[PDB]
Amino acid sequence: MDDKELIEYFKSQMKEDPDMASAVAAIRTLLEFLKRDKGETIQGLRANLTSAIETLCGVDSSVAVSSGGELFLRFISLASLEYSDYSKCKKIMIERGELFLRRISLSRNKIADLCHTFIKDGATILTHAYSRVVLRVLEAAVAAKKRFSVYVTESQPDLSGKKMAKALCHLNVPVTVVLDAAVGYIMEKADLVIVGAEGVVENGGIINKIGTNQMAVCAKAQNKPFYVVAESFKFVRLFPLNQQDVPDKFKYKADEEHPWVDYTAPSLITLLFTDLGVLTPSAVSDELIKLYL
Amino acid sequence: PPPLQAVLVADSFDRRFFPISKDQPRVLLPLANVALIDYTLEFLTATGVQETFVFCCWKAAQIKEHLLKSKWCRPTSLNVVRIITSELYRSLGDVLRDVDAKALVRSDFLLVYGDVISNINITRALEEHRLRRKLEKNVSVMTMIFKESSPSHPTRCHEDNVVVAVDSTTNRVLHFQKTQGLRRFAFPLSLFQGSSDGVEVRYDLLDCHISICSPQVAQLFTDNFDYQTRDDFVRGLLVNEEILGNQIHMHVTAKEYGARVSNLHMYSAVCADVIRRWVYPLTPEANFTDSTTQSCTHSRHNIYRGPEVSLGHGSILEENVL
Repeated sequence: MDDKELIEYFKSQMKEDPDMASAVAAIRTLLEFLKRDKGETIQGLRANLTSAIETLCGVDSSVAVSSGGELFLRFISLASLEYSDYSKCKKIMIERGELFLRRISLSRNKIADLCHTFIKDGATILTHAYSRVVLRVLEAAVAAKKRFSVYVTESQPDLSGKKMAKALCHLNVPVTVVLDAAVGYIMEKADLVIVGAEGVVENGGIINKIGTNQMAVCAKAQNKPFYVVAESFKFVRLFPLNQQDVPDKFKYKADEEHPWVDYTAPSLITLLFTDLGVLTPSAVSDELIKLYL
Repeated sequence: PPPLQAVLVADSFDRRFFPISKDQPRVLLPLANVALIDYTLEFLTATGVQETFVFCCWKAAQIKEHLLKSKWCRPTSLNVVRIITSELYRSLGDVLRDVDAKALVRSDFLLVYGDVISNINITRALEEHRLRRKLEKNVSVMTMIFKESSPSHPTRCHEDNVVVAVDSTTNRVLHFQKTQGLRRFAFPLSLFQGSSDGVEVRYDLLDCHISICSPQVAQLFTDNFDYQTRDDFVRGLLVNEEILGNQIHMHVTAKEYGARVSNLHMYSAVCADVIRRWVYPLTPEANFTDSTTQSCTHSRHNIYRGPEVSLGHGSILEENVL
């Protein structure tokens, strides 16, 4: 498994079903890799897993991948090992990783059943990008016979908002794709703004697609309560303080131009959504130091 | 302190809900998707009544088979209904002759017509009335219950106002009178002869029938067959005040509601009223009758919503829409 089988398997895991977060694919590929052990020594195993995470982030530096792989390493070796033989231990590790991936598969539906009690009747949801989490929570809100409309912003670099508008009018919900610049205009008629994080640092903010900071600060200007959905494999360990404090290994993702992902402080966010529950962005700090152990 | 009986008629003898009454009696009409009998029974339960001798004279089978789906039928709740179906009695005079014949009530029975909507906590007025009794040798008889309103509230279908001269110091009644057409208002000076200290006429009052009573009310009715309504009882008692006068007593409370849907118009009023929380506790989503067919979820402008509504795209519910 000299890391070309790794990346080709990751791309296979991508194109088989593009919808899912890159990170659950990362954890699945790391687990399959772990099965392709060729050696039972705890130390060279975790060193191999760290090299694997590194060669993973070398193609999909979305904060998802690193966060998830590190959480994977955190949760594999939780209980004791007593590796008197080191092979039954690897059995235990595959078992524990499988349990972890089950929790990751339950993340989405837990979000759906905890959140849609918050979209009151006759509102106008606003989002920003193809947050499959926001798509499924919106589905589990409409299919509960709630009533609302929805606006979405095209998010210029890759017009993800348009793709979500397609896959949302495919759900028969009144949807309008407004220009990404117009987040200020609409910010007054849209009651609450839901958006899906792709990284949740210790303070409580998020690290989401480029058009988020302006949206958070506008929806704090005109006092429209903010909500960000963020599953439990995107609890990063960073701590930016400004825009220049998100490392280049997270911003550009490419390898007089444009960034891709950026910060939003935990004052411009009202309530965060995890499968740990509903949290106020300080709970991010507490439950994150408790989740990473 | 003896228990608190409360007789309760279950259909108005002058039937006004024609033709609709022929299907089901008024006391089975859906006021706000609830039977008026449930409103009045919840009321008697709120006041503190142990027994509701529900008397029936029409469609009494339907009433029985519906009231056996109550919360008062089962001995869980304290207010233990005791249905009585008949056809021999034809008026409330006849109802109270029926009572004195069956010798049911000890005292203080809250004579209450079928479809009274209210939340009154009579215990204050009731305490004052029992005081009048215990102090002055059970002369006081029917301490009624009236509620202030202005004469133009939509809860006043002109066919149902009142004019009442009361001795405001002991708050007793001196002259009752309907006004369903009398553009004038007559008054015998004897009331002032009786009021040697200052009478007070009132017209803002609105009736609720919640009148307290006595064994003496039955002992009276059993003498005079000619009675046909508690109002004629009032008048008869108000003309023959020579011996053991038995002066009626008015008593009014302000913060609470009260009515009796006795036509289509006053029904429209009390319905669009109870929708607007005007009678709390007895609201429409508190589901005081805990039947799962009538759960509801409040919203802006009281637009309620029960289970499985599925409003279509564009139905602008404005207000009060159960």
